[PDB]
Amino acid sequence: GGATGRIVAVIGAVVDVQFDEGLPPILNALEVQGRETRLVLEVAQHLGESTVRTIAMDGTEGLVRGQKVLDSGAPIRIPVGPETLGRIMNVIGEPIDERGPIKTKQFAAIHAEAPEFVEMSVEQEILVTGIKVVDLLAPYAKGGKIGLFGGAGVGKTVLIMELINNVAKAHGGYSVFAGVGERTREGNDLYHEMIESGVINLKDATSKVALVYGQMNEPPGARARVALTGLTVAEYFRDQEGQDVLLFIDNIFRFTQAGSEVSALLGRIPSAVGYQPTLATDMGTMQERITTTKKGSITSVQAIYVPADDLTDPAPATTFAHLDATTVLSRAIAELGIYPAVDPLDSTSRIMDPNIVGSEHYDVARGVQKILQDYKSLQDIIAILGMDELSEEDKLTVSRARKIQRFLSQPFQVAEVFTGHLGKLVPLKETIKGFQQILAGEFDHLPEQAFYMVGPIEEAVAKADKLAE
Amino acid sequence: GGATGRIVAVIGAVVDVQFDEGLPPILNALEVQGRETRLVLEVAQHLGESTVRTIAMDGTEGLVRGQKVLDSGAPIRIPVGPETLGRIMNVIGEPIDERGPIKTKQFAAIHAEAPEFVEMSVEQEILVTGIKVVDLLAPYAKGGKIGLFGGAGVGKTVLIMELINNVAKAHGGYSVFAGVGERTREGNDLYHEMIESGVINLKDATSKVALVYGQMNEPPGARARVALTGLTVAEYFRDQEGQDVLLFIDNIFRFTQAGSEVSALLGRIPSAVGYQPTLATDMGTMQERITTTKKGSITSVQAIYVPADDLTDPAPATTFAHLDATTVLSRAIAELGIYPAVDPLDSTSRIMDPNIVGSEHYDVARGVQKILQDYKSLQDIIAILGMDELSEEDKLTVSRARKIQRFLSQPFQVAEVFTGHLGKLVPLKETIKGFQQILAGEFDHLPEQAFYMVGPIEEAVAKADKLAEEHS
Amino acid sequence: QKLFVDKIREYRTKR
Amino acid sequence: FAKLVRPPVQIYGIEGRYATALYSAASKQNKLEQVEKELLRVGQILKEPKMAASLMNPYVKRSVKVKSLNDMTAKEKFSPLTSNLINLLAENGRLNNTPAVISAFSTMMSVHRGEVPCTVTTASPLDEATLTELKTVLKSFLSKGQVLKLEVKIDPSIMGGMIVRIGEKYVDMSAKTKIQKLSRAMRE
Amino acid sequence: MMRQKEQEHMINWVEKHVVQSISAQQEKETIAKCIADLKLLAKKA
Amino acid sequence: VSSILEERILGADTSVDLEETGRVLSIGDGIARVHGLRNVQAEEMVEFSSGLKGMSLNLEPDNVGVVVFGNDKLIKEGDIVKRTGAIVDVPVGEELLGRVVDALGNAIDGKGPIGSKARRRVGLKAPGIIPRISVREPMQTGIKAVDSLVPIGRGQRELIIGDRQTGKTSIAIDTIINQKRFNDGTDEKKKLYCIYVAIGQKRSTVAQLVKRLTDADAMKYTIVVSATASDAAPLQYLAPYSGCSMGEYFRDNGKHALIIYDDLSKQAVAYRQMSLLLRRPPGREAYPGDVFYLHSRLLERAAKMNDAFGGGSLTALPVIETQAGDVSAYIPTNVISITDGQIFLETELFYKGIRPAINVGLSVSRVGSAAQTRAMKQVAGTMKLELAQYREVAAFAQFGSDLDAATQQLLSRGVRLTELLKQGQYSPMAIEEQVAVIYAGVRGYLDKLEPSKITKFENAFLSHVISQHQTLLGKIRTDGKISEEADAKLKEIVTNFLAGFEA
Amino acid sequence: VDLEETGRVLSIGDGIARVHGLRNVQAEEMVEFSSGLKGMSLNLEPDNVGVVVFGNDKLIKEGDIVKRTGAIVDVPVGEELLGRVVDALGNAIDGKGPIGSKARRRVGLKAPGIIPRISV
Ligand SMILES: Nc1ncnc2c1ncn2[C@@H]1O[C@H](COP(=O)(O)OP(=O)(O)O)[C@@H](O)[C@H]1O
Ligand SMILES: Nc1ncnc2c1ncn2[C@@H]1O[C@H](COP(=O)(O)OP(=O)(O)O)[C@@H](O)[C@H]1O
Ligand SMILES: Nc1ncnc2c1ncn2[C@@H]1O[C@H](COP(=O)(O)OP(=O)(O)O)[C@@H](O)[C@H]1O
Ligand SMILES: [Mg+2]
Repeated sequence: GGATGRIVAVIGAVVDVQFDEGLPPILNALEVQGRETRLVLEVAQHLGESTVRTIAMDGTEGLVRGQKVLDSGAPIRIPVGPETLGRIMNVIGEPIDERGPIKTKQFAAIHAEAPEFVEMSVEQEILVTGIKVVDLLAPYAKGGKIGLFGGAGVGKTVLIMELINNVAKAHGGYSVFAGVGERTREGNDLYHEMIESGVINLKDATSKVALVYGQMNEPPGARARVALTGLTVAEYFRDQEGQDVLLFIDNIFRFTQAGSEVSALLGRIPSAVGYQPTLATDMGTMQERITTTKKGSITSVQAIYVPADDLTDPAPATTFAHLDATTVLSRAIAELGIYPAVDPLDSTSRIMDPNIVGSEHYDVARGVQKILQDYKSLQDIIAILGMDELSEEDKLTVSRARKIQRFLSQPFQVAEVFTGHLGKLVPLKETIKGFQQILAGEFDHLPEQAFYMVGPIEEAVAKADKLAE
Repeated sequence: GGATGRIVAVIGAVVDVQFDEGLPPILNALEVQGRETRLVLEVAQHLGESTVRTIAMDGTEGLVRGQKVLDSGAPIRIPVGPETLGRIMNVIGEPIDERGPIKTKQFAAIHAEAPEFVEMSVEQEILVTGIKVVDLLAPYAKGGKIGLFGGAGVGKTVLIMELINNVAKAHGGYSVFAGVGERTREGNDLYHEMIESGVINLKDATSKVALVYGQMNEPPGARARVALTGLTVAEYFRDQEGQDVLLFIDNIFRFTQAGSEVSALLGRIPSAVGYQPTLATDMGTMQERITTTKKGSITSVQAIYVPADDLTDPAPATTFAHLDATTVLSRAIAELGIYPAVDPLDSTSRIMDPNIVGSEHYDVARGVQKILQDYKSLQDIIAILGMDELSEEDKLTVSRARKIQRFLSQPFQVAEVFTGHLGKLVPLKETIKGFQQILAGEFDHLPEQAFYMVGPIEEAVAKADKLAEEHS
Repeated sequence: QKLFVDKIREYRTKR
Repeated sequence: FAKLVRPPVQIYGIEGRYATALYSAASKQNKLEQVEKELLRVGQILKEPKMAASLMNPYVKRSVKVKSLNDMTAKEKFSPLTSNLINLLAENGRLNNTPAVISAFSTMMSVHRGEVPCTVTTASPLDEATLTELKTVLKSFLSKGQVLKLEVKIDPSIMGGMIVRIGEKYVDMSAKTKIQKLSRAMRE
Repeated sequence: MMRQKEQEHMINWVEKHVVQSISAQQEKETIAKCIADLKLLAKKA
Repeated sequence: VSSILEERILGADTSVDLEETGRVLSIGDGIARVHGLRNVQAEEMVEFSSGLKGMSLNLEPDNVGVVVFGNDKLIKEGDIVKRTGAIVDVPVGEELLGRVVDALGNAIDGKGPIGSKARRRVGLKAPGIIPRISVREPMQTGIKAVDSLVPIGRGQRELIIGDRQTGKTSIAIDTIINQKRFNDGTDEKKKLYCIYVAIGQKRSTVAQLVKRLTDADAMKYTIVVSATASDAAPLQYLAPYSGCSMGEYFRDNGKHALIIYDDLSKQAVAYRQMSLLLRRPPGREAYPGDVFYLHSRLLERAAKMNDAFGGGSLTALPVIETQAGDVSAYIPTNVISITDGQIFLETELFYKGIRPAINVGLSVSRVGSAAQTRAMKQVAGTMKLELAQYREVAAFAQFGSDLDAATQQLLSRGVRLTELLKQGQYSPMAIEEQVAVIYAGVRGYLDKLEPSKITKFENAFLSHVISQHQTLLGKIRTDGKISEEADAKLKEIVTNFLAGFEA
Repeated sequence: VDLEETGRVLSIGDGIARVHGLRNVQAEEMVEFSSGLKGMSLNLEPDNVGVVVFGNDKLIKEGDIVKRTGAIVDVPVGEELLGRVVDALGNAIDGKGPIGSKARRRVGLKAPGIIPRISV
C-alpha cells in the first residue's frame, strides 16, 4: 500500500507527483520525506502518466524536482480519543503544544460522508446562553448550527469568548474548539484563559475541551482541512462516545479563502466573485458533516468572517443557507456604541416559533423587532426636519425604540477590560420581563443612558438612581 | 559587428526575428533594411531558439516574412550635446525639422540606469510659478517632479504653456520639452512659439530648449520610447554639463498606454483594468531616471492624462505614487467656470511644511483648504435643501468659500484668446495677502462675481468698485 | 595560482 | 492502464510524449536499436522534397496521407512498432513533429547507450595531445560504465579557457570568470 | 571623495590592464593547470 | 592601496568546483525559463553568470522559472545558471543599525560595507502558540490620537490604512521619532530597534526620509530597507521579508523591535507582476490566489515571545493605501483580515482640519486597554465612549433635531476633544504629557472655553508643565498610575492654568 | 498552386481567415479571395497569415484560393470620386456607373510631421 512516487513540479500547496506503480485515489495523504519535518500532501486529481495534483500544507521552501514521497491509504488520519482533550493539535495530527506525543489507541480518518437522511435528528430545544440579544431575538438550539457573522472589528472573537466561557463552563460533556485561520495571539489568549479557568487541566485527564488550531499563516491545504480536523474530533465525541458535544469553529471564511487560493493554482476556472466553482459543494460537505444525528447531539457555533461587511458575497450567502440560527454582528451599531454591534433585524432563527419557545417570548421578540424596524424609516423622517413634527405617539415610539436598542447592550464578563464594567449574567425570563416591561410603558421617563450597559431591569433601575441622585 | 537575422513573424511593433548565430541581448536597436526609412526594431524576449521579440517603431507596412535584419549591437544611441538645442528629433535620434543632421560629437544610449541612493539631493527650494492656486496650495519644488493630472479638455496643455512662459524665462538652464502621444498641432504651435519668443534661435548656437516629439500619430513602439529620448537628452544636460534643466514631459499616460498596446501584442497576460503586469516597474525605471541628483538639477513638469476621469486607474495611481507635487486639474470646477479647474484638495505638494514655506503661507493654505472642505459638506446640504437652512457661521463659511474659490482662478497669458483678460503674473506675497484677507473676512461686502478672473486682490477691489460704478 | 598573481604583479605596476 | 516502462531521460512536450510511448513499447518488446535505426531511416525518408511536400501541405486529404504512409511502410517493410508509430503520427496530424520525435527518441536511446554529452571550450584551437589527456581524465572523471561523447567549441572573447560541462556538472576554470570572481571581490 | 575617485580610477585601470595583458597571454600552463584541476576533482570525486 | 590589494587577492578563494547548472530558454521580462536544474529546490537563490542573483520559483517538469534580482539586459539566451546551494538569505547584525540596506543585504548608501555576523534564512516559519505570549508592553507612538484611542502593543500588528496623501507615512515617522527618548534611556525593555521597509517608493522620498531621521537623530533604532521603484519586482517582493528576518533576529535575541512596512500594496502589485509573468492564473483584480498567504506569513511573523524565549517583541505596522477609500478592494480586505489593530485615516478630516487625520470609528485596536499605561487607561476610556456618543448625536442632529442641555453638552465635549486630538507633524510627545493634557480635556476645565482657543491652550499648557513641573511628570511616568495626590495636583494645576489662561 | 504568392484558407471563423503559406505576402496587405472578396493580411505567423475579410464570412469556404494583390491597402481616389456614394473600399454603390479614378491613395499612411503642418 505504501507506494512511492516522485515530486516533479512544485508551486505552493499545488505539487504534482508522478506515480507509475501505485496510484492513490483522490483526497489522500502523501508523506514527503527529505524534509527535516514531515510534509503531508492532500492528493487530488490524477491528470495522466499517473499524476496526482496534491496540495501541500507546510511551506514548500526547498522541494527538489524528483523527490520520493510515500503513499498511505489514508484520506488523512489523526489521533483521536479522550487523550487528545487538553492538547492542541494541527491538521496533520500532530501536537503543537510542546507536550510530547499524543498517546492514543484508535485513529480517525479526515474524510467521511454526511451520514444519511434517516439518521437526522428532529428535536429542537432552546439553548439559552445568558446574552440578552441572543436569548430573545435569536435563541440558540441544543443541536443546531449556530452561526455568527461579522466583518472585521465588529466583535465576533469577544462574542465567541463569551460563548466559550458562559456555555463550555455550563456543560457537563465535552467541547471542541477549531481555530481555522485565526490569528495566533487570540488563540494563545484562548489557550491561556482556558488553562487559568480550568477547562484545560495540565495535571491529569480532567479536561473537557479539545483544541484543534491551524494558524492563519499556513499554506491553504493546512488552512482548509483544519476545520475538517475539528469536525473529525467532534464527530468522534458524538459518534461513539455517546455525549452531548459542542464545537466552536472560528472562523470559516479562511476555508473558502484557502479553496480559492488552491483553485487559482490547481487549474480551475474562476467562478463568481473569484472563489472556486466548488464553493457550495465543498462547504456543503463540510457543513453537512457537522449536524446532530440520532446517535449523538452536537451543537456547532461558527464564527464566520464576511469581507468588509458584504453579506452578498457568495460564501457568506451559502453559509447562511447552511445555518439554523445566525446572528449578524454589524459595525454600525458600534459606531453607535452598542457592543457587539448585533443586527437582530438581519438575524434568523429556526427555533423561534410560538410552540417551541412560547407565545410571550415570541410576542415580545416580534414587538422589539417591529419597533426597531419602524425606528429606521421614522429616523429617516427625523433626519431632514428633526424631532419637531413627528407626533406625540411617533416621538414616543422613537424614544421607546431607542431605549430598547440601548437596552440590547450587555457587558460581557470576558470583555471587562474593553469597557471596564464587570459584566453580568442574564437569564431568559429576566430578558422577557425586561423587554416586555419596556414595551409595556413602564419606563417611558428614564433616560436612554440608564439602559445602556446593564444586565437585568434592576441594574437599569440602579443606574437611573445613580445618574439622578 | 552586426548580425544578420530574419523576420519570421509580424504584428505591429511585435516582430519575431529569427537569429540562429548572432542573437543580440535584450533592449537592442536592430535595423530593418530594404525599407525607405530605417526601421529600427528593439530586441526584447529571445523566446524560443533564435526568437528575439522586437518592438517596431514605424511603418510596419511591407514587412515580408523572412526578411533580412541587421543587428547593430547597442541600445538606441541618439545624438546628445549642445548641438541639439533648438533642434527637433524623434526617438531613433533623427532630426525631423528638415534643417540637416545632428552635428554633435557624442551619442548617448536610450536605455540607462537610475541614479543610486548614494548620491541624491535632499534640498527643497520653493518654485513660485506666479499662479495663485499653485503657489498657495501646492507650491512647486525647484528640483522635484511636478505632475499635472486631469482629464480631456481640462487645461493641462494651457497650464504647461503657462509654466514655460513663466518659469522657462527664469531658468538659464537648458530646457527639454518631450511630447509623447499628443497632438502634432500642439507641437507645431509650440515650435513656432519657441521661434518667435526667442527661446530657440535658427541663426545662432545660443538656443535654450531642445525638443523631442513622438506625437499620437506614431505606432505604439515609438510612443513607448519618447520619454526615454527626451529624458536622456535632459539627463545629458544634467550630468555632463551641470545645468539646472527643466523637463516638460506631456503626457505620460501616452507612454503607459503605448506600453499596454505593445504588451497586448507581446503575449503577456493582462493585468488589472486592461494594462500590462509591468506597469509599476517600466514606469518605475522611467520615473526614477527623472530625478534631481548631486551632479545637477532637474525640475520636471509632466502632464499625465487620466482615462475617463478615473484617478483609481492603475497608471494615474502609480503616478501619484511617483511624484513630489501633484495638481488635480479637474473638470467639474470648469463646469463651475473656474479655469484651470485645479481640484486643490486632491492637489498637494511635498514642500508644504511650516519649517519650509513659513508659518504664514502654511496657515493661509490650510485655512483655505479647511473652508473649502466645510463648503463641500455644506454644498451637499445646500444641494438637497437650500441656503435657507444654514446658520450665520455656516453662511459666512459658504460666502467666504465661494469668494476664495473664485479668487483661485486667474487669467493666464497663453489663454488670452479664450477669455478677455490679459496675462496676470501674481507674486507670492500678494497671493498670501489676498487669501489672508479673504480668509480673515475683511471682504464680507464684495460680490463673488468680483473675484472671478482677477489676479491680485487690488484688482478684485477695483473690479468691485468698477462694478458698482457701472451700476452707478 | 595562475591569474591572481598576474593581477598582483599589475597591482605592483600601478602602485 | 498498462505499466508504462520508464525511459531514462524524461523528454517533455508533445514529441517527448510520443517518444516515451514508443520507448516503452520498444522496451516491452525488446527491439530498441531496431526501432531506433528504423526511425533514422524514416527521418531520412521524410526529408525528401516530394514526400515532405506531400505531407506538410494541407488539402492533401488526411486519409490520403494515412494511405500514402501505410503504402510507404508496406513498400519498405518496417517493423510493427514504427509502422503503428507513423500511422499514429499520421492520424493525429503531427507529421510536422516527426523529426523532433526522432531527435527525442535518438536522445533517449543515446542515454540508453550510456553516452554523456560533454562540452568543452578551450577558447583556442587546441591540439591532439591535450585532447587525448583531456578525454582520458574526463572518461575517468564522469562515472563507471558510461561512455562520453565530447564536443569542443572556440571563441577568442573568453580569455584563457577550459570550461567543461559534463552531465549538468559545469566546472569552470575560465580566465574570464576568474577575473569576474576577482571583480566581485574588488568592487567591495 | 579624493580616495574614492582615486580608488575608482585605480580599479578600472587595473581591470583594463588585466584585459590588455591576459588577452594576449598564452603559454599552455593555463591548460596544464586546468587539466591538473580536472585531475584533482577526479581524485576527490 | 596595499590593504585593498591584499584583501582582493586573499578574499576571493577562486576555489573552482563542479557545480549544477542549466542553460536558459526564454528570458522574457525578468523571468527566465531555465532548462536543466533537475536538483534545484523550490524558491532557491540561483546565480546568473553576469554576477546577478535570481530566485527559482515555479518548478515545472519542463523548466524552472527563475525571476531575476535586477536588470534584464545582462542576460542572454543560452548562458549558464549556477546553483548557489541555499535558500535566499539576509545578513543580519546589530552593526546593520543606522544604515540604508538594499533589499537583500547590500547597503547602498555610501558608508562602507555592512559588518554582519548572523546570516538568516528569509522564508522562515513563524512561531507557534507556545513560544508566543500576549501583548504586555505599551507601544507608544507619541501621537495623542493613537496612544489614546488605538494604542499599540509591543507584541502586535496594526495597520495604517487610508487613501493616498493622508499622513500615514507621517504617522509611521511620528512613531519612529517618539522612541528616541526610550533608546537613550536606561531600561533595555524600553529601547527600540525598528526597521522601516520602504517598498516600491521613489529614491528621493527615502533620501528625504533618512534626512528627517538623521536630523531628528534616529539612526540607532532605525534600519531603513529601500526597495524602490527602479529595483526589480522581486526586490520589492522580497524586501519586507528581509525586514521581518532582521526583526526576528532582534526578537529572538530578546530586544524589542518593530517593522514599518511602508506601502505594502506595492509588494502586492510586484507579486502580481511576478505571478502574471510566471504565467500563474490570475484571480481577483488580476492578483493571484496566495496574496493573502503572502501577507499572512509576513504579518504573522510578529507577537510577544515567551519569558523563557528571551522576552523580545515585534511590532509589525504595515502601511496600506486604498483607492477612493474603497476598503472593499482585494488587498485591503486581505490585509485587514490578517491584522488585528488597524488605524483608519479617512481624508476628509485631513482637509477639514484635524492632524493626524484618523477618521476614527472604523479604526480599532483589539488589544485595547492592555497595551496602555495605567494612567492613560484611568483617563481615556470615558473619552472614547464620549466620542462615540458625540459622533452619533452629531450624525442624527446635523440639522438641530433636539437640543437639550445634554445634547449641547455632548457636542461641546466632543468638539473640544476633537481639537485636543490635533497634533502637528514630526512632534511626538511622551506619555506623561498626554495623560496631563487629556486630563485637562476630559476631566472638566475645558468644556466652555471657545473651541478655536484649544491650540494655544495646548502650547501654553505644555510650556507650563515643561517649565516647572518636570519632577511631577517623572512621578507620573515612573509610578505608573496617576496617584490621587497627583490627581488632585493635576486638578489644581489645570485650575491655576485656567486662571492664567483667562488672564 | 504556388505557396509563395497564393495560399489556402485553413480556418475562417468569426472574423479571421487563417490562410496557409502565402510566403511572399507582406504585413497589412490587401489580399483578395477568389470569392470576389478582399481582405487585409494582418498578423503574419510562421504557419499562417491572419487576413481579416472585407465582407461577410458566408461567401468564403475552407481552402478557397487566396491571391495577393501586390500592394498595401489602398482606395481609389481623386476628383473623379466627387458627387458620388462609394463603399469603404472604393466601389461605387450608387449604381450610376463605375468610377474614373486614376490615382490610388494608400489607406494607412502616417499624419504629417510638425514642420509641413501650419496652424489653422
Ligand atoms: N461586549 C463588549 N464590550 C465592549 N467591547 C466589545 C464587546 N464585544 C466586542 N467588543 C469589541 O470588539 C473588538 C474585538 O473585535 P474582534 O471580535 O477581535 O474582531 P472580529 O469580530 O473580526 O473577530 C474589541 O475592540 C472590543 O472592544
Ligand atoms: N486659464 C484658462 N482660461 C480659459 N480657458 C482655459 C484655461 N485653461 C484651459 N482652458 C480650456 O482648456 C482647454 C485646453 O485643454 P487642453 O489641456 O488642451 O486639453 P488636454 O488636457 O486634452 O491637452 C482649452 O479649450 C481652454 O478652453
Ligand atoms: N500631524 C500633522 N500635522 C500636519 N500635517 C501632517 C500631519 N500628519 C501628516 N501631515 C501631512 O501629510 C503629508 C504626508 O503624507 P504621507 O504620510 O506622505 O502620505 P503618503 O505616504 O500616503 O503619501 C504631509 O504633506 C503633511 O503635511
Ligand atoms: Mg507613504
